[PDB]
Amino acid sequence: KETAAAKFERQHMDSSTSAASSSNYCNQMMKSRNLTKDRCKPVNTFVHESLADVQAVCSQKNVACKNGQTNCYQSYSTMSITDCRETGSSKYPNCAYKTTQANKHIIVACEGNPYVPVHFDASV
Ligand SMILES: Nc1ccn([C@@H]2O[C@H](COP(=O)(O)O)[C@@H](O)[C@H]2O)c(=O)n1
Repeated sequence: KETAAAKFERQHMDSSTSAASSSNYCNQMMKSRNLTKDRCKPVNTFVHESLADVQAVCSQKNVACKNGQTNCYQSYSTMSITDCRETGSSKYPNCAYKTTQANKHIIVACEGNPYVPVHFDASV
């Protein structure tokens, strides 16, 4: 299919832009990264930092994942992120999302060799 590291990049990386501008950013990106394909994914975060800066988080602050696993890492500083949340009215296949741009720390789960991000856990 897609490796776990490639799937994480397709779903969460957006380094071409420094930040979301229109309230339309999430509807466009969720569609173009195929996250509304079989359903509307309810929550998805896009990170506007270089891939290298996000991968560096795997060697930063070790914290437990929401699942109780302990291979989660929190970035020491904040990063530009865009939170995409499905609206209460949205209905597959007419998926609608609310866009929220912010600067927060991210929490990612890392794995393999090289040890890289394979899952976006939360933003704080
Ligand atoms: N702040 C958040 C919370 C979850 N997510 C996405 O939602 C998926 C499922 O969320 P859970 O962490 O709730 O399992 C995550 O794998 C991640 O792709 C996200 O992108 N941003």
